[PDB]
Amino acid sequence: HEKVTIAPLVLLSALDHYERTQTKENKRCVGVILGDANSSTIRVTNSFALPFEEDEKNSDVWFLDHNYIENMNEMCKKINAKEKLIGWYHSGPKLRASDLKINELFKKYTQNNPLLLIVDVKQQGVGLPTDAYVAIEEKTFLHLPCTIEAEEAEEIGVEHLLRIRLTNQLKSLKGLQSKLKDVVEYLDKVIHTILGKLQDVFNLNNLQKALTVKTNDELMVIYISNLVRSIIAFDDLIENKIQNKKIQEQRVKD
Amino acid sequence: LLEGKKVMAPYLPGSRASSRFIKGGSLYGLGLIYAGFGRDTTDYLKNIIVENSGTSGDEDVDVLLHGASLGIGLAAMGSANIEVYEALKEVLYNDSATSGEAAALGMGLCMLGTGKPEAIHDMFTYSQETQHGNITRGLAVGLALINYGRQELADDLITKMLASDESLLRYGGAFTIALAYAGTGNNSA
Amino acid sequence: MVLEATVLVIDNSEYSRNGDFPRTRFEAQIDSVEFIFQAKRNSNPENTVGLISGAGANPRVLSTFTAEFGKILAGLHDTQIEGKLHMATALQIAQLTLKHRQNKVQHQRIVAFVCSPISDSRDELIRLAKTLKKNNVAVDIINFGEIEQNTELLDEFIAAVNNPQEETSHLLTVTPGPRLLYENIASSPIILEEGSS
Amino acid sequence: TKETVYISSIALLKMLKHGRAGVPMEVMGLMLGEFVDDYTVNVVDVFAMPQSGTGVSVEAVDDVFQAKMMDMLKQTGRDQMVVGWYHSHPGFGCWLSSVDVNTQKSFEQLNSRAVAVVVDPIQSVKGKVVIDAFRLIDTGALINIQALIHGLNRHYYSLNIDYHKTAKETKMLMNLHYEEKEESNLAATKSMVKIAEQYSKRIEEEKELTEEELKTRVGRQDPKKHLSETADETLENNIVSVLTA
Repeated sequence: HEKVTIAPLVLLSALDHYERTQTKENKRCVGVILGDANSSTIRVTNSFALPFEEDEKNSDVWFLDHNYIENMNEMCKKINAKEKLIGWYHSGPKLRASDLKINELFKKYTQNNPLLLIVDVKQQGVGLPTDAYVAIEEKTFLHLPCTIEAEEAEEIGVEHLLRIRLTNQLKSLKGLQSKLKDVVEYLDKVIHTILGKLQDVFNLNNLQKALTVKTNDELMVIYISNLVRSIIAFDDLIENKIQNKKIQEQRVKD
Repeated sequence: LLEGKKVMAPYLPGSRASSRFIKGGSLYGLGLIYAGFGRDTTDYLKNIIVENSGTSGDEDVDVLLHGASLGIGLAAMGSANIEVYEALKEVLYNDSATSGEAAALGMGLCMLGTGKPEAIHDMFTYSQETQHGNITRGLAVGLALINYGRQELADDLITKMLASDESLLRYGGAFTIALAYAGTGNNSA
Repeated sequence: MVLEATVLVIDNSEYSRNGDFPRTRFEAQIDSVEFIFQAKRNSNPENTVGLISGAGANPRVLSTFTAEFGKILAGLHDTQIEGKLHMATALQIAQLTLKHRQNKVQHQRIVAFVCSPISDSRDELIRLAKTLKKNNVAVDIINFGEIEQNTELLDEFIAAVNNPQEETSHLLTVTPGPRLLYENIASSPIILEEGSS
Repeated sequence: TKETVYISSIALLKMLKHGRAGVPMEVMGLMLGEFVDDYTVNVVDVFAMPQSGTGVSVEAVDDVFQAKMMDMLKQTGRDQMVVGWYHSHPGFGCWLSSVDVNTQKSFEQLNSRAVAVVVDPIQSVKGKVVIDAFRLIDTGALINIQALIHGLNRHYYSLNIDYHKTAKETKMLMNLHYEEKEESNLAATKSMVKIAEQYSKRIEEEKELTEEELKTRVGRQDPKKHLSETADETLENNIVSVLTA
């Protein structure tokens, strides 16, 4: 569907919000997110703290004002027209039924169904400390995957930060970790049919056929250059370097 | 070891000065001769420090504090005087980038030695705690100081300083590692 | 007079759905509000009020903190008319509301229509009343109930909130007949008289 | 004289992201931070003046908007000192404007001191950052001293930049690049489809080389160059093609 761009600026700021707000896990610092949502890839330009109150002692009890967004967008629009409201964020890390109320408030203010944003203010788990949800509805809400863009100007300052293969595997466990547990969770949580829906694609393995072995067929030619890869290495430098040395070492006139 | 005080006398505090920093200048300037021998005047000036320690945020004073906060540990260096540490520790904590800096030195100078890990904690705390470039900076130097020949000892704070996000701790870490391992090469170091 | 923040609690509910005097209760609520709020902003300019939904199956703010018409603006649109008590929650929201009340030295105030049969528990009710008095909220209530809503929480509550009256709570329980709310409460120290504490 | 400017890169990127579109005009607006003793210039935040169709101008600064935000920001808990000026000066090592100075200058009145932060949104793009801060006048100096008391101070006069963030965002920032498992091996298992081309690629890699090698017998299409380069890329994918099984 509309799965979205992610703005580090947002992400950072939202955490400084979290920081600034002195928010603890008792709370989730919330606020507007900005972008333009029309495309099958929504973009997140920006995002804004909505000064807020959250109480899960009584869930539906919590406080927020729109008049921010009122005053906000005006300036924001005046700042940039592309800022048009795409949705909103919060801290998280995880959902609370208070959300849905919060959710639909923005539906007043959004073109499409507005966007939740989970953050992990502790940035703990994985790729993203983040989720973004959109109500669907029997309610639905849903996370489409998202990611960062360039934002190179960001990436440039980002370049001032940091400083091939393996990781690709490294999630090998993750879902599989919780997964069977997740079963045994629900298994011994209730001790749904979706799970059985998950099931049949398990057989989708031990599948391997001679069809497999055709791999090496391919893998054969794959290796042809392995010499040639280094054959030119196998050729040039120290030939010439010796020459160059023979030049240089014989240079040595006076 | 006599004249220098009288040398500083016209520029000593109470002899006034044209500049309070000129006036502050003698303070540090004094111990230059008297290092280790000026403790009295030092502590005396430290009294003037202690006098203005818990107060007197005049830059002019802060210099008069700092320049004194300078020369204090200067003569107090290697001599363990908690007051030197302490009196500075306020002047330190008084958070004058002017003044509090010298504290981050003299306190190191006082306990220069194996010192005490508490000041280290303090310093290292004040490091992460206190918000300043310099005031935060000179701490590790003081940390570098009172970790002296301790070698294996400071490795924690070293490691801590090493593990620091901030240059400053890493920075002084080497100096710490130095005063620990200076002279004899510790290869690993 | 008043420098304090207020909240308007509207139930649009089994009573508000149903005209208690023209044109509906829920409508009778309306201009009484502005009437009130006028005198509220006449109490002082900067006197702020909230507006929430105690109505329907969803509690929520309708008009947030402000100080002029933007409420009268906000209140302009409807509600669930037959809706049901969020009061406790709504109040507990109205409390948290006032916890964010703008440019404090504004004391906390709340004004509450009762358009609902009023289902809640006394302790919770008084925990509110406590929490209010704790938070130090001014609490005055608009109630015309069946019978009325009274000999009940609402009666304990205004008491239970209240060590000092208008620093905590005053009550009026709205009567039937050609009783114009704004005309009625013109009497009660929900408005006028002494206005804040 | 040697002075310390500090940014939360948020405010940086905010400027940037705002300055990145800023062209033609400089992006303008508040800068949020403080002064810790001397030397210490922090920026926690910053934000746009809403565009001035007249362009960057001292009039264009609106203190309502700030108040608006700063309120909502104070509402956010967001609060700082307005620490100076920041703008986007495309293609400009330059200097900003005597105006821009006068802009800051009439403004830095509002402070003990302020900044006018140059950004070349153009040449910031290098992957390094182009950026600067003027504030042209001194006490004496780090204490420069003469040109003020002797009057007529007109110069570039930068301040000295820095900034600080955290390892916190840093990790999350390094988190840029369900996810990878969905995203990698296994999403790019897409490899065997084109083996015929993966041959043919390699098969075309072939011819290019004797040709290239031939020249071994300056100016170029070098006999030795592409040869390796040509194939070598394939290898990694050519390699990993296996892995998923």
